[PDB]
Amino acid sequence: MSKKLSVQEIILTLQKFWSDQGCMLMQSYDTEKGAGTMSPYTFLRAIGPEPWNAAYVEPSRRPADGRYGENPNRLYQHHQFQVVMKPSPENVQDLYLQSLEKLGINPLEHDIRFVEDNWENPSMGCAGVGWEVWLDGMEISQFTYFQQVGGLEVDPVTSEITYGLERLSSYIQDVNSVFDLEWGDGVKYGDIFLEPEFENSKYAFEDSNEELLLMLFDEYEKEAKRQIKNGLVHPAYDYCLKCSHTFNLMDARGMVSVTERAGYLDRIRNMAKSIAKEFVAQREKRGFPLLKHAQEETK
Amino acid sequence: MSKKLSVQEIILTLQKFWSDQGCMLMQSYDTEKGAGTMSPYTFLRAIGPEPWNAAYVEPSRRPADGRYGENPNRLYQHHQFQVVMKPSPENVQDLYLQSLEKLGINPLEHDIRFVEDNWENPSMGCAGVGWEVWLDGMEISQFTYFQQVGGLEVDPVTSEITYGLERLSSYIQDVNSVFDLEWGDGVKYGDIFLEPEFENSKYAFEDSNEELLLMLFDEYEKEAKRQIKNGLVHPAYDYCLKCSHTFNLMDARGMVSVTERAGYLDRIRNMAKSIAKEFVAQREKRGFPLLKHAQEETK
Amino acid sequence: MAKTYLLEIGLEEMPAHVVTPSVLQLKERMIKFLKDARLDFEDVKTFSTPRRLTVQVLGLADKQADVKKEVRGPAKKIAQDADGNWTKAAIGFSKGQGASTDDIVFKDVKGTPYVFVQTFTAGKTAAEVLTGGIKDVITKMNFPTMMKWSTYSFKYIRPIRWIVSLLDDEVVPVQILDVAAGRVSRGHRFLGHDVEIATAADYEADLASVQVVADAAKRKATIREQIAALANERDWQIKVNEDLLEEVNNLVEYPTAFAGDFDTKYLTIPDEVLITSMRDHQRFFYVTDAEDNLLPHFVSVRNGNTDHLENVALGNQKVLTARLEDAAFFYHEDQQHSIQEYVERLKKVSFHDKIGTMYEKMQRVMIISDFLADRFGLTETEKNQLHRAAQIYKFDLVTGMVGEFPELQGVMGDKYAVLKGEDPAVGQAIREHYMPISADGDLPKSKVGAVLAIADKVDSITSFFAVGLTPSGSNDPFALRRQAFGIVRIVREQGWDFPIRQLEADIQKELVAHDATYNLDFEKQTAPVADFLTDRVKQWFNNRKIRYDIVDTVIKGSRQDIREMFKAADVLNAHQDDPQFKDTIEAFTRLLRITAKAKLAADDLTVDPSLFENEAEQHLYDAVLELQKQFTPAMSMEDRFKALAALRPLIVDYFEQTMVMSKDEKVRDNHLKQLLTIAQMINVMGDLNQLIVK
Amino acid sequence: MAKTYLLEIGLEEMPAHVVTPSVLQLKERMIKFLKDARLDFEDVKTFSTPRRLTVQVLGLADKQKTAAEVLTGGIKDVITKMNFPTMMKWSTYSFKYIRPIRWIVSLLDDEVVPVQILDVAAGRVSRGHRFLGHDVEIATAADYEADLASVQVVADAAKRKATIREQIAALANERDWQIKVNEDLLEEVNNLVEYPTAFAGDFDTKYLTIPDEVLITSMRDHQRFFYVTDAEDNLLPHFVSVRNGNTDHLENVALGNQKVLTARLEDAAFFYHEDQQHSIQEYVERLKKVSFHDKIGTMYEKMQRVMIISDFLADRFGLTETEKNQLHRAAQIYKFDLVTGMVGEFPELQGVMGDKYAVLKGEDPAVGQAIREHYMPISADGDLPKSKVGAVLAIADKVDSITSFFAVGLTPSGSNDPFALRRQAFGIVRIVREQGWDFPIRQLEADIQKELVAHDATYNLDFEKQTAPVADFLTDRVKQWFNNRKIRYDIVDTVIKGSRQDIREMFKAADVLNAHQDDPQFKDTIEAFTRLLRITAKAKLAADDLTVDPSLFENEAEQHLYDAVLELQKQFTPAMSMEDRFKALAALRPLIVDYFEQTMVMSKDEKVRDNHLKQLLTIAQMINVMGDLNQLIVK
Repeated sequence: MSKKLSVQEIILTLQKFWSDQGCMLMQSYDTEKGAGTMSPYTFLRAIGPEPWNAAYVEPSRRPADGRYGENPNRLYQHHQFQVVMKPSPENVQDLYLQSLEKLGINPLEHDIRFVEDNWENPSMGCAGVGWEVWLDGMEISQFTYFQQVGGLEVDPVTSEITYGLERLSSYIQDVNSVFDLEWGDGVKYGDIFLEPEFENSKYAFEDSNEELLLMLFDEYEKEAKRQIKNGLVHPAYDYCLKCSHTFNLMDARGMVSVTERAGYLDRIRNMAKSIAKEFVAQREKRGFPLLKHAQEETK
Repeated sequence: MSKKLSVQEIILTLQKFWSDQGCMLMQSYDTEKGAGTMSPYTFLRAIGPEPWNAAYVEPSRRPADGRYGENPNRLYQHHQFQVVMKPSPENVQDLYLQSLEKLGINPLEHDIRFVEDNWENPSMGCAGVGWEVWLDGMEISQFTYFQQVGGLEVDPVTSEITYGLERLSSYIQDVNSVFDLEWGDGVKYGDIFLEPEFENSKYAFEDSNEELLLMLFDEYEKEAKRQIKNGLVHPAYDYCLKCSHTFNLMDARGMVSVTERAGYLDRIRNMAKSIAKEFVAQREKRGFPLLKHAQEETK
Repeated sequence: MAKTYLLEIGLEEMPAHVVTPSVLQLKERMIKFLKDARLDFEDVKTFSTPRRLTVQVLGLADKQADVKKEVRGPAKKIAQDADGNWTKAAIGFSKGQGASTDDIVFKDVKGTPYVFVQTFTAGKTAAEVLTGGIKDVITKMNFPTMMKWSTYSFKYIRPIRWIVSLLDDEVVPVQILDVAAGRVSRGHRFLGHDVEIATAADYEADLASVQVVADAAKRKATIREQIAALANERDWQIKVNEDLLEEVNNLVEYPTAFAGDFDTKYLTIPDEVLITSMRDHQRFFYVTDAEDNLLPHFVSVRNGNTDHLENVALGNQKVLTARLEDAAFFYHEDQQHSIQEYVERLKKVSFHDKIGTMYEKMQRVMIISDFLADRFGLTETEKNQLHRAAQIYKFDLVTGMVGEFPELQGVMGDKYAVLKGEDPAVGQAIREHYMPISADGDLPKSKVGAVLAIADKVDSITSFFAVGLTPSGSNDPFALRRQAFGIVRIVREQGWDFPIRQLEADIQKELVAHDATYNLDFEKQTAPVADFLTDRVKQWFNNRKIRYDIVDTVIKGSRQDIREMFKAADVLNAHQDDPQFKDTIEAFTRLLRITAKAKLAADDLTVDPSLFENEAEQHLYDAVLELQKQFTPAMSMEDRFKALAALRPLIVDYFEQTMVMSKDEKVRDNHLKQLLTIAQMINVMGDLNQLIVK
Repeated sequence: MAKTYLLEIGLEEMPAHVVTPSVLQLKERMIKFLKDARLDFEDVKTFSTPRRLTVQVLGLADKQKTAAEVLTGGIKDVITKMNFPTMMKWSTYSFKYIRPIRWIVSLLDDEVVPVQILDVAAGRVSRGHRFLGHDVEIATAADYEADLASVQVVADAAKRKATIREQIAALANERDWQIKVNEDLLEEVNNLVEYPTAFAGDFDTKYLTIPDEVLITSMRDHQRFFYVTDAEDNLLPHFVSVRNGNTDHLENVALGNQKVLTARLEDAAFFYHEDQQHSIQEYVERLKKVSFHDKIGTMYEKMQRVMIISDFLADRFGLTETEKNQLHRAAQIYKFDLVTGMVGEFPELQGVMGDKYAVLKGEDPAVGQAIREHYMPISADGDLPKSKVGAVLAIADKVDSITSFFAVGLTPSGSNDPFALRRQAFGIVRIVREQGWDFPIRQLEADIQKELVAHDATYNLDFEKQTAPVADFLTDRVKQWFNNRKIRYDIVDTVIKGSRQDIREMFKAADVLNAHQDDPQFKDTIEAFTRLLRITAKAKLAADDLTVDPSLFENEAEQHLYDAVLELQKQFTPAMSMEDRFKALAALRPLIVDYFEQTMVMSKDEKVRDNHLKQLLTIAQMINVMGDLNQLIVK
């Protein structure tokens, strides 16, 4: 009988395929987020006219999804695989099929469906249209054309594929729990991340300091606005990501009413919109090197 | 002429080779740091009797090294490739040589020096003994047996290899500037990181909010100690990393005299020592799962 | 010749809920083109796959309708002389039209023979009109969703991948921005491949080779056939929903129905939860038995063949069993907590900012429901059970079943209250205060549930207009129109006296009595509710074929009672024929039009007999007095109508003899009092001036 | 039998500057073992490469018990019990070593002597060169070096260093260069390779615009290259190193090293032309932020204090007007260069760059010489300033440092000297000996405090309460200097326990007493002086009225000893060499001995006894210049 592919091998295969498809192997951004959309390689890079082809793994910390290690598919931290291509090639679905076949999955022996899902992230002002790709009834991918990122119209169009690595690994390894997942060289995902899952769950639910979260968010927003005032895009964006994560922890603590949830979203949305303003202004202020390189690569 | 390896290819070749030696390919930890040694896959996992074999890339932000993007070897953030193997195998130097051979580096064609550097990081209480690997007069690696991490006697002993991706790439790609690097698919490192360099330089030097930094450090320390008090290791360690980066930002801003620098390092040392204590206590609270399953894997 | 055109736009995969309307719109756009481009054809068959939209035009007449213009000229006596020759005028009229005298035909017009020169001004051929119409057809389409490609921002359902445009075997070349149109179609993403098409008719056939069924009818027929085959093979009684079949039909291209099993332990959980999970979320067809009992099996369809079927079945089993384990945990944890916990936690859930929390909503609805049982005439037990339900009816919102399945609200409340040793009728009332589910949907089968739903939705609408959250013509963020529609439906189905005229005072009044935290401008804000509710009743009446004028008559009543309008409308839509009825309507229209311009105080209508000039005034006054001695809100509508109407000879003799528009102010005022009393009595039924007499 | 045993420990690569003593320790241990295990041998040769330490015992007798078992028991401990500056925890073991142990060769002429340490047992298989070479069997204990020569390793450290030196001479003679090799640099290089091949690279002539100090610092200190000069000592744009390889692709390695060095040199050129930008006053004002230490304050006010000290030292020491003005100017500006990026990249080059920059700005070069020299000496055996101004500047700097750092309670300890204050005091003493000045370490407390009260009283609470222990710290450094020169402990405890506490007096008295200690007429003199001091210590007189009355004299030896004392005080003066002082004092020993023989001081008359004690205490005070001579033991 065959050996199932470890998380190690799955990630390597995806990275190799996308490298063969002109993607760049960037690193997960060193800040706490909730999805791979919030890395600047996804978020900031999708706006402006500069082309961008990237692929990277990304830890997604969603405080509300932590389950103390009982529920083996919904976790405080999972791993997504973000592929972001700009402009989107018209053969993108062909490449996605080639990649899933490279994982040793023949569509002839399995059922694959593209189910329409109107992708939105309101806090970041990100809008996108695409499918949730279901394999044998289980959602394994989120495949989206971006339309309005940070409130701005996307020109050219950006494709993104978000693989849920935990669900994909559990499927290919045909395991019913993520804690039996072979990460690499046979080492169990449970034996590594079982303690982090429980510890982060207890922190996010029954131990975090409420006023600390409030003051931290407000000060982070003040600082992000200050950086926008002078024009420091990346530090302000980091402070915005920290603001969003603090908001997520507040919602998991039971601190944000539904009322002020919209207000916090408004503040974060304006933060992202102003960041987009400053970023595009500075990039057009620098003559757009990636356009020059696209001209060089075509010739 | 033969092709020099892009940054992409360098990372892939190293990861694949060390995977051939049973290392685990983790992802960069999602927090702002100054070196990959402070990532929990190196720091927290190297203590206790539990085996751990990992290799991962890590972005390191060093504010004091920000040069506004003119000096092409000193950067606000450079990237290391961390190899961390515990217990250390006796062929560690052989595997290091083999890795250099896989990087397109013939030892027969080059001069390599192991110049002893007793590596020390006082803030986290990390102590180690080893070499700076110099290539053709150029320091390219940090190769160290760890002895005292977080004030604790290290058992088993953890070997570490730190590849300096910026200098290593600049040598391998035979470029005279780090921004002239073929990163991946022919795209220059400058084309991406030129703006982050200038923006973070101004953030660390002429734009950061001082009283904000003070309050951030004090609140992070309060919260990290509170989290250790209940016994939530990883969130408290994250707050400790936030304290360390906060100290780096202040010290690069020009606020910390030699006096108060030592006090900050003492506080961070106490934080890291307590974090390590609680982590080892909790792993002993769990029967050391990595030991059970790795010994099961050997047979 | 009559040609066959084939146009398929093959796309990325489309959502089912728009695949059929999209192809229907494509038909409509093509038809609009063909008529405006004056084309005739035999038929248009449609084909839809989740990846392509196709029309097939059989028998296309090869030309746009040529302008065969028939222009008349001089008469035959003037166009031709005695010798029969063409006069020069018969030459000039033909020469101007671009013809000769040969093309002249004599056609009779009202007994005079005129020349006619049919000038065949030819029209257009297929290719060029096709080019223009393809462009304009593509531009206009509208969809729930939006699209964007690289440098070509344009909103669409799905990105366009390939285009096939074939004229029997001839290629219609037309390129869209970068994507050309060719004779190449794409088969199944998994089993098939691209393929060329020879003729426009062959389209369907060729897809059958690459194993794609373009015919939607054939796909559904085969799907249902295999479902029935499995039902008869495993002795199952599958109950299939049709909307689910719509989704599945518009989600696949080559079907293979299959069944999986799951563990019998999941039968411990409610069948409603099982059906909701499978049907609504995993899109499975639950299996019942002969006795209609639910079996632990499910059926779905793969967009594939019968290869490795069990592996797909196992994947679906894994997903379903995961959801089912989640459901079992939610079920058995919701059972652990007592009801008081949910009731108290309901205080935190704010129903809205300026309104307050849902707990306060339960308090207000509790008072409203008790008052409704009072006015409606309900029993002691019915009132006590209703009070308990209104105490607890919204608890199920803070259960894990509602956290996972928002649809199952109310139903779970019934389940748990029955489980928690509560009254099953109370739980059913909790279940029923959500009804109706739509405009076309079920209504509560019980009086307690009906009263609860009415009180809840009344509180909702009153509060939402008390905070100024009035919906606009096309925007209703809270579906409050549906709540009012349900109010009307429940009241009609139950038939209760429900005047929206005094409910303001009732609600405020009782809030003053019990809890005055909801008591400031809440009857000033129920006055526009008195201005509301009328449009919803009118909308239902226009749904029930009723003449707009009958509506506007029964509506403009002073009482503003819903049931009173129901019965009066039933009476008046019933009389379309009574002989002495039309005269009554005409007289009443005249009277009401005359009374509309009376400027007297409508609180001082005491009639002075000393201001009478004739005797018909006295007889009408006596009739008015003896009718007022009976006329009260305490008579059925036809009694009032008949009593008022029957004295029309008196009314006609009054207007014939007594002239009402008097140049003496007090005399005219007396006439206006005697008439405005009758106008007030009539306006109970409403404004009969909205009757058209024919 | 006179057989030969062979013991090689093969390790991971070790720090160069300690490889040689370690193998020397091993030689010592092996020899000590053989003596302690009562074995005979002819020789013990050592071999050292950065990966192995080897001993070869030539002429080893074959019995004490037989050789094999004695070696089995002892060799394990011989390897383990060796000592290092650093020791390391290996894989799972707390076993600490300089580098983890990889292979062990223990051969008795052809016999395998098994002696097993950790994961690695002992066998006859050695490892060749890490790049060019392979593993190899070892046949006989004599063949070892030869066999290694096959696998391209030069085991003999002496022969390897000679090989590098010969290649150095070849390159120096081929391109007409003057390569100047440093000996610790060559020691490092020899213990960094196992098969050497010297090579040379070039660099761009534009960088020759800069001073040689930066270039030599870069090459020697960081890249460990040998700067190239010509006969006229002009620096040539070339560097030399040694590759751990053969002459395969030497050009490419040389080009890579050229690239690296050129990177460092461009950084240095940028630092130079960036430090040139500002004027001197700007640096002086910016120095106000630079704290000299936490509890002391800034470096600028420290410079002011040193300026006042230098003015006073020029006054007291007797310098010409030009020298005094230059000293004042230097003390004004000597520390400005401490705030530069040039020193930020080159910590070694601090101070000297100040000389170059200030001289560049058209100032007086003598000031630059003092600026260069106020760091001198650079080590314990380092060089001393060649100019008066630099010596005075360094002394004043270290005086302020020690006074303040003892005002903060940071007196250095036995193994911890965080601020090199012991070295600073040692340098002060060395400079004073080279120059010879009257130096009261007794009253410097009052001088420093007094003068800070006079000018700037912010540094004035407990700062001479902590300056009294400094005088004995300087004294301890002088005593250690004497014990470095082997001087008898009693001479030490005499010149040390002096009342004057003057440096020059201590040095001169010690030199005189180390000279005259071999004369026969010395012991009697010492006895007389000791006796005198013993009698004089308990006198109850005010030491301000010690006038000796000749009328209270009983015999004539009292009268004439009093006359001799008077004429000695009329000649004994502060401007007298120590040898003359001692000769004159010693010459009176017959007088003192016949005085005590004749005159009994223990007198039954008080006033006469007081007069005699005056006559004795005058000589006692004269003696205490030399110190406490009661602390000389003569036998």
